Amino acid sequence: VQIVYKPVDLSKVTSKCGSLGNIHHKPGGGQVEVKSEKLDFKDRVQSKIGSLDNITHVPGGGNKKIETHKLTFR
Amino acid sequence: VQIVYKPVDLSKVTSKCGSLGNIHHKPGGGQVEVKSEKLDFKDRVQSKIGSLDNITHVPGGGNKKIETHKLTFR
Amino acid sequence: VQIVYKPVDLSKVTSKCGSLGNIHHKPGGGQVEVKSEKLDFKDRVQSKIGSLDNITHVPGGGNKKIETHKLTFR
Amino acid sequence: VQIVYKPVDLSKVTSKCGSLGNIHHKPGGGQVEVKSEKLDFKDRVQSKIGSLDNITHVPGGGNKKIETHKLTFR
Amino acid sequence: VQIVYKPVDLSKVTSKCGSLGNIHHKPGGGQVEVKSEKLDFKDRVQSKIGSLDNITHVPGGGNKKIETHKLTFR
Amino acid sequence: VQIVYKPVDLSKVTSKCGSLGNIHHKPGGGQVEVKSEKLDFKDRVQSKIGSLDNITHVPGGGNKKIETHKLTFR
Repeated sequence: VQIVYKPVDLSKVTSKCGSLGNIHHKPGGGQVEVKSEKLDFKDRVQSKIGSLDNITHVPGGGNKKIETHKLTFR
Repeated sequence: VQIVYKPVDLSKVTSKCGSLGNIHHKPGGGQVEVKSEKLDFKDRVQSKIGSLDNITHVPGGGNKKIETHKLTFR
Repeated sequence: VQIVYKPVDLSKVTSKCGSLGNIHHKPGGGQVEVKSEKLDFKDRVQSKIGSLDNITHVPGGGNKKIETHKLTFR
Repeated sequence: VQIVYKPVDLSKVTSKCGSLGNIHHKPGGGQVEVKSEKLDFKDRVQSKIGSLDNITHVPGGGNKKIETHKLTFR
Repeated sequence: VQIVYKPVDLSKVTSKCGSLGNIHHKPGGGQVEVKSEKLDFKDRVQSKIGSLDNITHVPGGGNKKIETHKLTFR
Repeated sequence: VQIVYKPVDLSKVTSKCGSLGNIHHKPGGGQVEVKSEKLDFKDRVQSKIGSLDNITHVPGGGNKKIETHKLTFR
């Protein structure tokens, strides 16, 4: 056997922007209620129960570049 | 067997920005209620129960670059 | 067997920004209530119960670069 | 001239009630905005401008009895 | 001239009640904004501007009895 | 001239109540903003500007009895 692997990138991921400027995030309130009895959870679990949650995310550049490799072999 | 692996990057991830400027994040309140009896959790668990949570995330550049490799072999 | 591994990066992750400027994060209050009886937790567990929590995260550059390798072998 | 006035009451205003019991008043939030320039007001004025207001009025007896007289004369 | 005035009351205003009991007043939040320039007010004025206000009024008897007289004469 | 005035009351205003009991007044928060330039006020003025205000009024008997007279004469 012979194996070779060479994922070249000259990749570019880019933004020009003049001004992010006037951004008003202004949420009025709210009401949440959850009931239960028993809660089991097991192995890989991401839960939220009964959340009231506001965000304001203003990156001046948000150029995510996700990349993955797997040369699995038996 | 012979194996070779050479993921080259000349990758670039970039932002120009002039001003982040006026950003007003101004949340009014709220109300949360959770009930339960029993809560089991096991192995890998991320939980939130009964949260009220505000964020304001203003990076002047947010150019995440996630990268992963796995040359698993048997 | 022969194995070789050479993930080269000349990678770059970058931001120019002129001013982060006027940022007002101004949350009004709130109300949370959680009830339970029994809480078991085991192995790897991240929990929050009954949180009310505000953040303001203004990095002048936030260019995370996450990278991972695993040449597992048997 | 002769004038006489004798509004007799043996009036009765009444309530029996066994229990006022389970009353849940649970309003989620809201958002109000008012604009103006000039506001004049004069003589007898009752105003509200830009209100967000909740009530819960549970009298165990609410037997108002309004009564008025006026023997005006010239 | 002769004038006479004799508003008799044997009036009664009444309530029996066994229990006022479980009363939950639980308002989630909210958001108000008012703008103006000039505000004049004159003579008898009751104003509210930009209120966010909750009440819970549980009298165990609320038997108001309003009464008024005016024998005005010239 | 002769004038006479004799508003008799044997009036009664009353409440029996067994128990005022479980009363939970539990307001989550909120947000108010008022702007102006000039504020004139004159003669009899009751104002509130920019209030956020909660009450819980639990009288065990609230039997107001308002009464007024005016034998004005010229």
